Amino acid sequence: GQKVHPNGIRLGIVKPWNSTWFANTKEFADNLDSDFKVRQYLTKELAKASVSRIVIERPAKSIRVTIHTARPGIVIGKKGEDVEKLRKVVADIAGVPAQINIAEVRKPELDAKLVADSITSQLERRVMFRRAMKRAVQNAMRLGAKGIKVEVSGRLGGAEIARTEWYREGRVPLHTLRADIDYNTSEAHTTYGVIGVKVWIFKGEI
Amino acid sequence: RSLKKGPFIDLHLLKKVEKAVESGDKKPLRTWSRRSTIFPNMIGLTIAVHNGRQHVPVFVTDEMVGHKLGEFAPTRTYR
Amino acid sequence: NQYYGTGRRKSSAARVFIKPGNGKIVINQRSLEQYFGRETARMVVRQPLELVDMVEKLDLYITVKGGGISGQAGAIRHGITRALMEYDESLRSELRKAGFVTRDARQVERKKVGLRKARRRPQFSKR
Amino acid sequence: RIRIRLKAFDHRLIDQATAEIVETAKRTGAQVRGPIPLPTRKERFTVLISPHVNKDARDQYEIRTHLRLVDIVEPTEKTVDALMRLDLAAGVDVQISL
Amino acid sequence: PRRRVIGQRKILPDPKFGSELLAKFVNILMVDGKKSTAESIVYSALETLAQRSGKSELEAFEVALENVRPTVEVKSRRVGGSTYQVPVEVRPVRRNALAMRWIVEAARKRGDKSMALRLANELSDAAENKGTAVKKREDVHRMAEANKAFA
Amino acid sequence: AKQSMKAREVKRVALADKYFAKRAELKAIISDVNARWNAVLKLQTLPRDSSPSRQRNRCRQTGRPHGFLRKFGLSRIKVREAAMRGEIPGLKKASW
Amino acid sequence: ARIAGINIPDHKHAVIALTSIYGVGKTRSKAILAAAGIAEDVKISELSEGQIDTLRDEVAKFVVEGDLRREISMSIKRLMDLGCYRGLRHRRGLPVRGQRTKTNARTRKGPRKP
RNA sequence: CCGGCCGGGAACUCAAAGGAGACUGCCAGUGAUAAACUGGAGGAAGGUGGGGAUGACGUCAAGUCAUCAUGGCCCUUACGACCAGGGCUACACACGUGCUACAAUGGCGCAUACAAAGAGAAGCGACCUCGCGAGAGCAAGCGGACCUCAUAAAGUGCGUCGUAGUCCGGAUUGGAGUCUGCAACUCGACUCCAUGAAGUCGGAAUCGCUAGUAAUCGUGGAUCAGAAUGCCACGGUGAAUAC
Repeated sequence: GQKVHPNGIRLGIVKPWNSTWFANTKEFADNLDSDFKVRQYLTKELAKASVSRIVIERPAKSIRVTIHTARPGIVIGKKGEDVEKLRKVVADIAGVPAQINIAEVRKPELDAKLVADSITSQLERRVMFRRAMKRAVQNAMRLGAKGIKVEVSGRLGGAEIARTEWYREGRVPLHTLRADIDYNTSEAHTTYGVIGVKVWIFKGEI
Repeated sequence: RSLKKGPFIDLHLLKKVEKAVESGDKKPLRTWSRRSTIFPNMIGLTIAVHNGRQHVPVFVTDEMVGHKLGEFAPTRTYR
Repeated sequence: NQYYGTGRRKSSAARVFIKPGNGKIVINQRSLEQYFGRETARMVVRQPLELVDMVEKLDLYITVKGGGISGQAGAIRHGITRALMEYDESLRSELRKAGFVTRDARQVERKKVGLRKARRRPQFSKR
Repeated sequence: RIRIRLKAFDHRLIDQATAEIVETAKRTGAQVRGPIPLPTRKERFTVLISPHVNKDARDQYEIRTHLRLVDIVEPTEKTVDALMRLDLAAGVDVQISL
Repeated sequence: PRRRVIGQRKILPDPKFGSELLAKFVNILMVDGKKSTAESIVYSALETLAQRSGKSELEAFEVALENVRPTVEVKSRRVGGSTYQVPVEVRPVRRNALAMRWIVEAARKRGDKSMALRLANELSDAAENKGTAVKKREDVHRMAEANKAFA
Repeated sequence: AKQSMKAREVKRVALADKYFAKRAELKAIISDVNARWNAVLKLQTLPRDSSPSRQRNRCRQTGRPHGFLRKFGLSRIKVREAAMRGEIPGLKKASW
Repeated sequence: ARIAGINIPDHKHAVIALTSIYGVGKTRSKAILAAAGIAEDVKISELSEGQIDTLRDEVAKFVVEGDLRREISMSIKRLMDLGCYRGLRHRRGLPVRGQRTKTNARTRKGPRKP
């Protein structure tokens, strides 16, 4: 087990943080756990909506949750009853007056959360993994994407030993720190157990 | 040792000792409370102290008084 | 008039002020033999002033803080050689040649994880 | 007189915010000292990186809290009216204590 | 030393006599990074050495150290599958480095009161070359003299 | 880590701020150089889990007792996971 | 020089030759020489006889040699006759004050047997 | 009021943001006129300047089902749950990693100088009074370049000790206590008085370190009500040697 998380080593360099509140030591743990609850809830209740990121920020006793998603229409719905329902329950969880926004992730096959969730969904619909991976690399390289690597792992095809079998195309410069590597990871709970899907997407060199 | 202010006994052991000296030393006492400093009124009673599995009887002599109960009930059996 | 040098050495900082005058040295409102001149190597604050001599040449009011004994002393040496812009860049030929204008940038190396100190690895048993 | 002390985790974000509060204040009122920087607090955390034994593998982390101090001198009513409700900062803690 | 040929770092000379030779002698004597203590011992011991021998300071030191410098020393080879102790000519910096190491080590061996007396008596015993460091030099020279047959 | 233990932890906190910080008053004020009676040393028949020295500070997410970090409120494992994803603000790798 | 018993110390500073008395260390010795009005660094040679029995008169006010040895012995016997933890522990010859006997109980337990 | 103490000054240290800087860039020589190497100047730094982060494809069916998640199996009036007491601290032994030592380059007493990095509200807790001391009482200031922790210690200058198991060493043990905590018996930490082992430089063997390094000296922090000789950091002094 030996590679650094390629989001974490780029946190001040190119990648931003998904939480951008300041807090002293008295409320740092409380704000942090409140963020675990709103991302847990808001991740479970938008499983069909293809959600990429949820960014929390707290401007002066009020949360401001931004849902980067690929299907904004299914998040908002017929006149946005679903949004006001979500800020009602996020205001229930965080205990502050909640705002909520939706940022449309166009080009959803270049986002690693959406790619890993895609391949994970296909693996738990019992399709063969080489199609899922290989289709994901092809259609991601089709639109921009100066590199992509996907990597499934663990008891693939229902075996009794676990393999990995990664694929990559293009250039994925993972030790370069100015590389805009969009990396994310999902787990596929199949009837044989968990299958881990990692995906790195190299977008640009700065 | 401990404690500039008061010694320690449990209140249930206080009441069992008061009733034990009032109505005479009749029976050994089930005490789990090893936390408890022997008082001078406890002299002559047979207080069985719990050693993890067994209540072992402790007959209180006059020089037990500056001590906890559990000193007279060893917990580990080494041979 | 009044001639300055910054002069630092392993967590020290020696402000060195020079006026022309006698051969006295005033360090933190204290003489040289009383600041650290009861201790090891007070010669090194006097080394820049033996390249051309200080006999009765210039009074220097110096003010050092941070560091230890030797750290403060090396800081004053570098401070005086930075403060010998009193005379022009003449001195800084020969003063370069003694190795005095070099900021000695040796600092204490950090302690690293799994090592007791900066490089002393903890001893390893049988094989 | 009126010290506004700003704290944030991102130095670009805090010097943007304090540049805005400086030009706001000395644009409306008068006599702003300047964004004095006041040492960064580096809090370091050294966690074990493995879910079991393996002490020697550790990961070191830090949170850098940046301060800035402004210290607005003139107590104009215009600068305290115009100074309130105008921050547009998200990760800044301000202290506007007199 | 596998690849890297090296330079060497320049030591500051002695603050009383300007002698880098004697500065390396107070570094050989120093223990636990305590240099002040070691230079106090060297100034006391060589001061009583200059008072006893009546010569001067560092020429009494230079004579007492001139009697303990090795000429040639043995050295292992392991070339032909055998252990040879070949004699080899000592470099001058190594020569007086070994001189000082033997003086200091033999002075730590002695049984007098203070370190300045142990080392003042060891340098005085090396001035008429009868001490312990001269027995170390004669021992080295018996090893390189017995095994002269390898050059 | 064993649901029971997390429930046990919530019991100890709830008793801790019911009784004590209100009757821990006793141990701060009456056990003192004032008179004495043995009484308030015996008025520690409070339910023993009102004592705040019986909270463990478990991880907020997994209830792990060891490796806790009071700043984040999490064990070292969830601190690293969340730190790398980017949910802990300001926190990044350190090197000096 | 025969103070507090058969103890005869001499040719040594008075703060330190008094430490030969079983039951006075450095503190109690500073207390004896301060209470008897004696300088701390005089020897017993170069010290008068009236001065010596002022030291006898001062050392008599603390429990020393015989009374202290039988007081200590009495304390240990009380513990071993109680049969408390400190007495069973004191009786078997194992460390009393809650120390480690898995290894490194070796003053109390003596040099290792097989 | 001799203290940056005040008015004041923004030079300087410094603080933190933004830039410049080091690239074989220049020179000489050697080299396929190539890569480059060796040496020189300038420069704070010279050749990946120092240190860190960064750990390729894979190996060990290496470690973790006890952080978590999880397939299957299994218990489901019990292998689940609540409680008190105990244990994880046991001790003929053996091994690992450390600390303190065996001393005079030192021990002790008196005076006196020079740090860096940190932490702090159910917290850090001055001053002053009491206690030999650990501490106690009243209690300012500080959510903190402002206050507190907090005196750096080795160093230096005097005096003493004088090669003794000693004024070394502090284990062990008795007594008396302080604090935290419902509660120090099993089973804390610290203090005071007394005790004063083993140990005089370590067999075979073995380990770390190439320069602010090893060695040695202190300080801080996390966990934590209280409990470090460990861990993670910080600075002080500061080597030897590399054919």
